[PDB]
Amino acid sequence: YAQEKQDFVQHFSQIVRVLTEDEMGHPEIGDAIARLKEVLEYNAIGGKYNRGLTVVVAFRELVEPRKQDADSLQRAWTVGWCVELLQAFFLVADDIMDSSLTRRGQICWYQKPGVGLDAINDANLLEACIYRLLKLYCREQPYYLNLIELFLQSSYQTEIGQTLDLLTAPQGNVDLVRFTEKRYKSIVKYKTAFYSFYLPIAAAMYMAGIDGEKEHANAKKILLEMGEFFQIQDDYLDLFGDPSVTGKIGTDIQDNKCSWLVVQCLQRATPEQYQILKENYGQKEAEKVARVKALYEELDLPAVFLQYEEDSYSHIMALIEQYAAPLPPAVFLGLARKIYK
Amino acid sequence: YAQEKQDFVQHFSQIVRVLTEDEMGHPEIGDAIARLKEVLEYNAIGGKYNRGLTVVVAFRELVEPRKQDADSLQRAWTVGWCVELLQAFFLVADDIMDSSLTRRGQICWYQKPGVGLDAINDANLLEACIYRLLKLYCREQPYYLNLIELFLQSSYQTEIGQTLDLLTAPQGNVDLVRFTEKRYKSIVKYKTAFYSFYLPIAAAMYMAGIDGEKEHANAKKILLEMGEFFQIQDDYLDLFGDPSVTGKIGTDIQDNKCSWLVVQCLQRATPEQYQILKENYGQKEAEKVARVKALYEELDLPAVFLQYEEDSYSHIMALIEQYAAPLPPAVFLGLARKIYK
Ligand SMILES: O=C(O)Cn1c(C(=O)O)cc2ccc3ccccc3c21
Ligand SMILES: O=C(O)Cn1c(C(=O)O)cc2ccc3ccccc3c21
Repeated sequence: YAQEKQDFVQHFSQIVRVLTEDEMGHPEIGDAIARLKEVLEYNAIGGKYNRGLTVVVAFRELVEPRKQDADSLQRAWTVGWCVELLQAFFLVADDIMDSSLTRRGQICWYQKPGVGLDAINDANLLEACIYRLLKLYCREQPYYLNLIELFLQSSYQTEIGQTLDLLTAPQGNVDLVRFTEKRYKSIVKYKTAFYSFYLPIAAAMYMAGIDGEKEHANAKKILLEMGEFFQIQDDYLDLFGDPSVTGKIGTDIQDNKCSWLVVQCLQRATPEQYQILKENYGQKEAEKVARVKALYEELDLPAVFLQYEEDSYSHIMALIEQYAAPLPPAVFLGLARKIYK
Repeated sequence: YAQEKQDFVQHFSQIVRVLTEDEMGHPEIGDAIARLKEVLEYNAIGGKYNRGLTVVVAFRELVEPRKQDADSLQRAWTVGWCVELLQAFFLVADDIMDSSLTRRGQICWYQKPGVGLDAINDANLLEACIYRLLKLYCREQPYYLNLIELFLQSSYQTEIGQTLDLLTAPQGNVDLVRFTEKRYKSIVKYKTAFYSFYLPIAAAMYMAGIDGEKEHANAKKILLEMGEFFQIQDDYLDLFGDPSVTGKIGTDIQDNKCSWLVVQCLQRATPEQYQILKENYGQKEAEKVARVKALYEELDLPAVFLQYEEDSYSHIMALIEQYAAPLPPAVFLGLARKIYK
């Protein structure tokens, strides 16, 4: 897998070439295109590329190898990068909205000297680049319109999710009462699971000619569920994670996030435990956050997670058995294996 | 005309109804949809509606009246409102980027208590609403894909323009040297003229079945030129405008805008006039701005505008004669009449 991830990053350079070149018939806009190039190179590079890579892996497993000519695979590479650009667009914008300082250990684009709120237009350009690529590489393909609509629906759903999330954790408002499990699962589904798990596989499906509404509804049932586990596990690792094997240290408590952990804690917790979480959930002081962390362990949450994970794992297998056909189960199982590890 | 503008605003209420109702099968997202409703009603209402209205006017003049059934006209109403939503999206975002205080005399959405930078996601939702409407009302139409692509290209071109503009007038940097006429016309074309004049007419064209590349290239030649005059005249009225008949007072000098006025001034101006504009172009003090205003009149700019306008007017007529056919010239002349007045 981590060999294919090399050929994927490899293609970025062509993606950039093809995008930063309508200045050919239009030298007028050269300065703008140069900024676009810089936006792409700062923001589309430096993550794990797993979503876009999933398009390519899925594509191979879905389409005949004798159908996999140089051009087909080229479009697979481009659509996966389209997923990554959709992500880069969300992240640049999300970083501004919640005033983050760093992303991928690195300085947030909007925080760089001389960028600031201009990053809002930068973010929008990242979104537009998706549709320029699709038209450049897929205009003639029969699934063309399908992919445009899929990308657009994924944008809209993520944005609804971001809204839900922003209503839910108004930065400057610690109201633990709106952190229900039902609102949690609703936020994970729209803001994270649709574009992170359904979109990549759906894209490869359409590219492989599988446009059937039932097949997508079935692939969606599996992927949304995998997405829900993914975020739940991420909320768990944020805190109890091993900061060495993860990649950074977590701050969900220090940000009043509607984390899975805190939904669980509140779902339990005597009314004294209620009002001591309602006391430390937000501040930057390591004494106050480690207090809640403690209250979590005291409620055995890490245990109820480890139970949840095993239950979640058997549920997803039951889902693959039931709803994978006639797609090769490998397409879902390859994913499950990498998320649940 | 100002009777049709009534039936257009009238339709907004249905637009909102149809948009704020996927919560039907999805009560989970109710709070998000309510925020969307509030975003639409604050931001899509309160301007002059001329761009969207142009779609409808153009549609009637392009398609047979016996082809104009209740459903056709319904889609015309929706696509025009789609233009308005594309605009509301740009404006909400542009207001944040240059820290404006008011828009349409009213408080900028992002400046309202409790909104702030969340308006970035709000802006994106406005954009997404375009494509939800197009799919809801035009999915089955043969020009469906054409309109998606037209809206997407209009987004991308406006965004390139906004980039060009932001590179050009770095708020915090008064370098009068990058205010060339060529950079000016390049900024007006991408950021303003494509979506303001080409998009509305192009949309009606596609809806009326006129998808021919040459016809659009010809309609584009006229409309881009009309757009250039529109912005140039707007830059002129910003300052020398009569604040009573305009609608508000101008600030282009107080903002270091790459205005037509200042491009002209610099294109003239002895090197003492160079360095006194290079002295007052930006500050808020009414003494320093009225200084430049004076320097403008001293260079007779208002005269060279009045010459420019007449020349521009005959040029556009020559363009309509040449490039309108086989479209009814009324479609372009109705526009010209309202802009040049
Ligand atoms: O990259 C991540 O954010 C998490 N992740 C990891 C990881 O390195 O932890 C592996 C892996 C594999 C496939 C994925 C598909 C969609 C979304 C995330 C994925 C993913
Ligand atoms: O609304 C405006 O910003 C300027 N304007 C006016 C005005 O009331 O000044 C009339 C009018 C008519 C058609 C238009 C088409 C596209 C863009 C702007 C238009 C427009």
